[PDB]
Amino acid sequence: SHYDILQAPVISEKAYSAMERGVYSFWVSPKATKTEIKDAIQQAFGVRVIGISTMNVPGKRKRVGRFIGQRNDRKKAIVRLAEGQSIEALAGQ
Amino acid sequence: PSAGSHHNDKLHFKKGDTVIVLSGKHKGQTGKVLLALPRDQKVVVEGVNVITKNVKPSMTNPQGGQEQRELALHASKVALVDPETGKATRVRKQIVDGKKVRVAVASGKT
Amino acid sequence: TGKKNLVVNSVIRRGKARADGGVGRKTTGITKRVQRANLHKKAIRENGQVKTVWLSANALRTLSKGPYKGIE
Amino acid sequence: MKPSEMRNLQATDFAKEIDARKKELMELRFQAAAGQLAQPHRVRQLRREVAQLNTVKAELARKGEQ
RNA sequence: GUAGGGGAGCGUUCAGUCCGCGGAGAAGCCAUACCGGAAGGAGUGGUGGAGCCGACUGAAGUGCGGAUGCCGGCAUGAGUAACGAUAAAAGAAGUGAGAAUCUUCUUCGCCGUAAGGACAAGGGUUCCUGGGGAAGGGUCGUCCGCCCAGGGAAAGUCGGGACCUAAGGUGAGGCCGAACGGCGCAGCCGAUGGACAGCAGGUCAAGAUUCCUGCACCGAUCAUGUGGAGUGAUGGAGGG
RNA sequence: CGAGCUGGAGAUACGCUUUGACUCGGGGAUGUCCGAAUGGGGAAACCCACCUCGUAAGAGGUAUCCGCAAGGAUGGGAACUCAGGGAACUGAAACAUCUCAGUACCUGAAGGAGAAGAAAGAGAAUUCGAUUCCGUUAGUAGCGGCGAGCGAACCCGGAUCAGCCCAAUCAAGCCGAAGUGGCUGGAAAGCUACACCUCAGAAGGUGAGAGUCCUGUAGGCGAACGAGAGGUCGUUGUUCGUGAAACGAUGACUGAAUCCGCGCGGACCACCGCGCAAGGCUAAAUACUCCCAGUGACCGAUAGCGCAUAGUACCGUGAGGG
Ligand SMILES: [Mg+2]
Ligand SMILES: [Mg+2]
Ligand SMILES: [Mg+2]
Ligand SMILES: [Mg+2]
Repeated sequence: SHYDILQAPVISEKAYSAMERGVYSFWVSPKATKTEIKDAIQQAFGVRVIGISTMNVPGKRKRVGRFIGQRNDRKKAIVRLAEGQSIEALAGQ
Repeated sequence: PSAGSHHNDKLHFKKGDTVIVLSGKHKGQTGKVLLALPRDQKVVVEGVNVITKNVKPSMTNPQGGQEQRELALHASKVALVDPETGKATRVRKQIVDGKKVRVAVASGKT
Repeated sequence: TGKKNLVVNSVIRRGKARADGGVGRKTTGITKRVQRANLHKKAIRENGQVKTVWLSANALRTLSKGPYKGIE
Repeated sequence: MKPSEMRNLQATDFAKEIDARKKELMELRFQAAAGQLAQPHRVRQLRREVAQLNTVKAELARKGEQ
């Protein structure tokens, strides 16, 4: 359903300054396509998406321990809203 | 690697009990059980006191100092106490508490 | 593979010299012992509905007498 | 939470209870991302809660329609 | 006294039986001028820190200097050969525990149909930022393509798929074959070819025909108006 | 079950627990995507569809082969079983028949086993009475470039045992007896002095060596509900190599008798004797060891499995090697 899909928001210095222009970034399910991703944001936040762009992201670490490591694997969706922007209070952060 | 399996992940006592240290240093010494680890066969009694050197870096103030704290034991303390000295366990019953088996001896109080 | 009774199974080809005579020359020494196969033939016959199945010779005979489950 | 006081609810009153937790679970997921999870136990609790609703909605589906 | 034959025994592990020993110090290790005809065996001291001699009998994975023997460790060659294109370098200033080697300034020199720039393949985070300084770097590093943490990758129009077919592959039915299987029309798969709508700029530390700004274009669905009747396959032809 | 728990993880935080956590039994309900893989495609784990119900979310369906359908089948198994196919090195001190060997390998089918099985038999007693397996007969009889070498069966002794239908107790678990003082020592289960249990002195742990300190042992108890035809040519099988070579089996060609009938008894004929083919099914003893338990004059870190755990690192395009 709605409330799943968008796992976490994108932290970073670039997402916070993208916020300041009504552009929101989220880490979503890598299988959750643009239309499904559009709907999920639209409902859960009560706002219309005028544009959506997204892209899949790889992993790969280890600090020590001969455990060669392994990936993590994401998808990052970035949306723009019509003139009356903002999302909750989780935008001013 | 093995460990605390030799017994049966079964302690011969509870974390409430008063127990006497049978064997080692701290002989006969009595104390309230504060931590019982059945699998590891560990007991924390107000008896074995040690000074633990506190390796403290930037971890909320430097103050790298020494600490007074209790160091856990095995089966080197006997299964509860009543006639003042160390004991075993035998005569099971149930008072107003039917859903409980008690532990007795060459007497009958725990 | 004859529809009625499967076939093609076969064995070796011995070929001796000092070959045939008065019961005993010296004897009959072998010079061969290989490994060979043997087969049959085919035609078009049916039962129930339409079929064109492979038919043996001693199957074409067994049919040009009394029909067994499948006709002509 | 767990006994008979859970099965009284109707049809959409079961899908409702799930949705309210999934939403809370997501608010906590976002809270985790912005270093604000003081109560991590709340996370498993709701996951145990949603599981219970989903388990029961299957018990009652067979304790009627057989 | 070589091949060889015969005899008597020493030693190791395991077992059974007996006798014992040991944290007031077992085995193992180390030193030793003592003993026995040899294999060998004791005493003492030192080290170790928990097991173990002696005797009788039984059994063996039972004794090593060799096999260009196997595994491992360590020597010699020797502070030797080298340090991977003869395209240079110099100084000043900075940083730092430490500087020929890191940063900055000014020169110098080398490439310039390349030793510049843009892809594809392939690689897989090597990209940017902050930090590190064991190993890797043929030297040194305060630096790095190395080590740690965080971030970065944005498409209706670009390339591929939701379109097309080539070689080839596969292939209901169909043709063969001891089995496994081999073929094979249509169809289907298969780009390296066909087809098809977006141009100019701006700018993160790190993306840009992808984001932002300016103005376009394409298909679909629907609302409005004009039109006032046709639309025109799985098939034909032209065209590609 | 009776107080702990919050997986190895040893790490902080949050917490959960006698309104019985945790762990142990035993059943359910979830169970993405790939894989027989099964909608179609595909360079596994991805791409693209249609149908039906449905409030969108979401749920179900869409492979081929048997059969009215019910219902079955595809794929996977270490070894063991049967079947289709079937080597060479090697031995013969050369080599070709012969041997290695119907072994190795491939392929098919299947199961906890399979195979085989109910006399047209064995063999010479007018004895036996389906099969398999073990002993033995016996390196006998026999085969054999009569060379290398290969090698039965009946009798008898055992394991197990039957023949039947067609066609005209075991795991979860609970209960469980009896030692204290001095000494040596960092520490006592060793030493010492007195004692005790024993249907229990098997063993593990506990600062060193444990009957009586813990877990246990002998003994007993223990479940919701969970397990228990003849012929000819070609060839071959078994001791069977064309031999005096019967009998089985069968690719080609032929193709009988019906109970004063038919098959066999090692060319063949007579006589005597043993059997009823051309239809099916069938426990048990036997083989194996992925897994489990118990044990060992088995190993104890160059040993023992390749691994005190890794099929990893590493090598290779790959099979594969490690
Ligand atoms: Mg040597
Ligand atoms: Mg073709
Ligand atoms: Mg060692
Ligand atoms: Mg392994």
